[PDB]
Amino acid sequence: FENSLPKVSQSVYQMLLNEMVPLAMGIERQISGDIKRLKIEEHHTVDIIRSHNLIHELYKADEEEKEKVLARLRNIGFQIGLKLSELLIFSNNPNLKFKEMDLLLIMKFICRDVWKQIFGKQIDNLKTNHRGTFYLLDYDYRPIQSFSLEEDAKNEELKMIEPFLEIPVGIIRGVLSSLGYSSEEVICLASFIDRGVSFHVQ
Amino acid sequence: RSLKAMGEEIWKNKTEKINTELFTLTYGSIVAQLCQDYERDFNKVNDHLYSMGYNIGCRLIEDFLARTALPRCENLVKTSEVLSKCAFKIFLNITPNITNWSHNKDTFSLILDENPLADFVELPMDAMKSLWYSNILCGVLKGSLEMVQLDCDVWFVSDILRGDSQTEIKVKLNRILKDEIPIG
Amino acid sequence: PFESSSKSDESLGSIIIEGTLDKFQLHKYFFIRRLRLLKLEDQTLTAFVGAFQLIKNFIESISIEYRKSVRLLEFKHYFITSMLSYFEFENVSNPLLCEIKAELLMLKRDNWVQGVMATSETVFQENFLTLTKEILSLFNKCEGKRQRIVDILSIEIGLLYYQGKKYEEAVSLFLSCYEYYTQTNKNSIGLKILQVFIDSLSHCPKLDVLQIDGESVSASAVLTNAFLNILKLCKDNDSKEIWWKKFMDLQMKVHLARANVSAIEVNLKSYGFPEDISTKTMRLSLKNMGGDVIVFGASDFLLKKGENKLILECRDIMYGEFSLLSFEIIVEGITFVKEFPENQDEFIVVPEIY
Amino acid sequence: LRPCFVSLIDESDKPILIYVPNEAENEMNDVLKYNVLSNISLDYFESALVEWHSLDSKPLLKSIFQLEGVSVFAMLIKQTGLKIVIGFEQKSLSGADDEFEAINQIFETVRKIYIRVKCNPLLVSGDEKSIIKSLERKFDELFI
Repeated sequence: FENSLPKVSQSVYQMLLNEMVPLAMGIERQISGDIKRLKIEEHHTVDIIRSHNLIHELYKADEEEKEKVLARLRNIGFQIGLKLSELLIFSNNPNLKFKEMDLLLIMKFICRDVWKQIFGKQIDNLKTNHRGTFYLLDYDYRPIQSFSLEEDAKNEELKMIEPFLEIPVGIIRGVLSSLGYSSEEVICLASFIDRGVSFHVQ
Repeated sequence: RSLKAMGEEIWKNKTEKINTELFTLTYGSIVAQLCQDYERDFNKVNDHLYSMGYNIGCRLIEDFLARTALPRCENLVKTSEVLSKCAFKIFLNITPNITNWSHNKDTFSLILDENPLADFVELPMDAMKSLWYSNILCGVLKGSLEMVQLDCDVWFVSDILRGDSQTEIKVKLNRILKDEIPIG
Repeated sequence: PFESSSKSDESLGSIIIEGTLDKFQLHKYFFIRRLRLLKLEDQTLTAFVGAFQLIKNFIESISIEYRKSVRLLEFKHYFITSMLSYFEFENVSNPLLCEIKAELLMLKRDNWVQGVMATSETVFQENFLTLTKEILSLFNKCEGKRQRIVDILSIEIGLLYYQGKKYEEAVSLFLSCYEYYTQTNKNSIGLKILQVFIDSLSHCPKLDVLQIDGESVSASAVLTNAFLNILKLCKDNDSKEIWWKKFMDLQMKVHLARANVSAIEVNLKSYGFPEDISTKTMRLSLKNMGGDVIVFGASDFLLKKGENKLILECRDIMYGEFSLLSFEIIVEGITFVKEFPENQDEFIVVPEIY
Repeated sequence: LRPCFVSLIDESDKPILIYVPNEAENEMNDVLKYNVLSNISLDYFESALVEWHSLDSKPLLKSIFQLEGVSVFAMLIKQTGLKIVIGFEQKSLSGADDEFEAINQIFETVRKIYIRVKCNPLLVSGDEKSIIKSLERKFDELFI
């Protein structure tokens, strides 16, 4: 039961997870279709922006370009979600067969194993409306503990945190479409009760 | 006490997780993004990977120095010691080897044994001759060393995925940065 | 009692198998243990079929036991151990699962008989195999499911029809079934079914086509042969496609509409020429050796259509053919509003609208 | 112990790959007599003669039928809806029980190379030819 098979650090993955978002902003704002910096390579030059200025460029982003960004985040979460679910297949969980007729039985899979694998802990609560709408909860979403809010400007800080939520949107969308189809699935906020984010699915 | 002993020692108080099934396919998924968004360009992807690598190396050097408190390096003996004997030990659970320095010891190479960034990838035929895969590592080894007051330049020579020769990275001191003291 | 008999029978069979010697007489002890298991499972709806599986694995294991060519005659004894077991499974009028069990038993008996007969009545062998395959096909068709084995059984029966000279071809007449095994998924089965249909059309010598629809045509062979040329392996069998295109040219019967997936044409930049602008030179690739057609690449304006750039003579016989495609009568005084609505149809007495 | 054909079937009627060992010489090899068993194997998943019970978490192995001197084995892996079929003849079979675990080793070591091939990041999403080509070079690495 206790498998001690090879491993790396959590911190470098968590910070790579965090810099997937300005990677997406950099790949959209620089599509190369015809203040910044400059670097020296051998007979070669690159020109970069830094991350927090690019999140501030998301604060000054166009509205249609903002949703053009957010498709890419759920696309990359979708890819890593379906491939990570495909590796979970090796685990041989006995809950499910295919097409998820009993939808909460694989909600008892994702909270038990997938969120344990990505974020080191279970999803602490799940509430069930029986029309397919299921109410996620976790008190502390793991890759936003390191995001420091500024001094008394939390209305900007909400708007600069919640575009980091499209990656687990991609995770749960990818593990659903590894098991057959696409249905609607959104985010929430759910201000926590004792000293983070909620999710809806069909 | 030794830099082998510290780098192995941090693995008793470091939070860990699986190196397959996460963290390989993160890099694979973002390089799939860069391949599909540039319509399979093979050299601009190296530039954007090196840019994101520079940013993550400049952000990672502080966690490396706060994890083990070490003095500022000055030559390519202490950097070639500290890299291969604790840095890839505590960030990737691996250890490379050092060879092919010059007569003035102003370079070395960075032969890597088990790269956990590319485990069973086997890149296709067109990308095999005009693409470097692990450019996030060359970005890290630029951006980390550029903040301990050394200008540097770190480049791949060959890797296992396209070539019979091993995975190695070449590197030049390219001078020592001068710390700016006065007011003006 | 039943579970204790099963567990004790398995343990006693292993304990009797712990003794090494007298393996030839141990067949009788295994048959006695099988009879003891069969007496316990005398009244079971589905588990008796599982007891048939307890037969069948033992019928595997006895097939693992005897290893000789003359033991094929002992497999004939296993045919008796099928047939008496068929007598142990004939105690039903009609049922869902018993029909499939009888189908599996008849398939095992037919496979054993075909293994025995092929070791060395030759005309009557086809009639007896067709009778047994017709019985097994009726038994498999008498079910709520299992259309996949029934289609392969009907294909085997039609191949047995083709195993003698027959003008009446059920598989070739079932071009719906040929497209069911050819349109997608199936290929190697389709590449033999289309070869059988083309050989039956070669030995047809008739012009009375299929009466299941309005498809009365002597170019139905060419319609199937387009799919046979698309599903061909390589240019090693290109003579079959060339001969079928030659037969379609000789027997022309000109109305057709092909998807033209066997040909690949790519365009280039628009230009001009002397007294009529010869825009849109295009390079084309093909599998057939000889092809001449008036290929015109249409183009749609905002409310018009040029439909220009046709060449009457085409001796090109290579990939990237680089057709000039001279385009007289430029519409809208050579405006730039015309987008692409390219038919690119290359009519060579039959239209291929890609 | 070596097989005579392998087969991978997804959740539809499609085959991902029908690979036989030794395509390079003819040697009286009929791909036709292999595809008919693969076509009826997807039929005999739904048959009530065999059943894959789901109480054990580990996916299990069965012995569906035996035709033309060839025995086939079909291990439905439950969750992703992939159907796999490997075939062996009687001359390769020894009839023992120790070989059954080695057969399950062959089944899991082709499932491992399937999940390693389809989790290549650089392949474009969709049923390419490159998944088939990568699968056959890995199989020819496994089977000379």
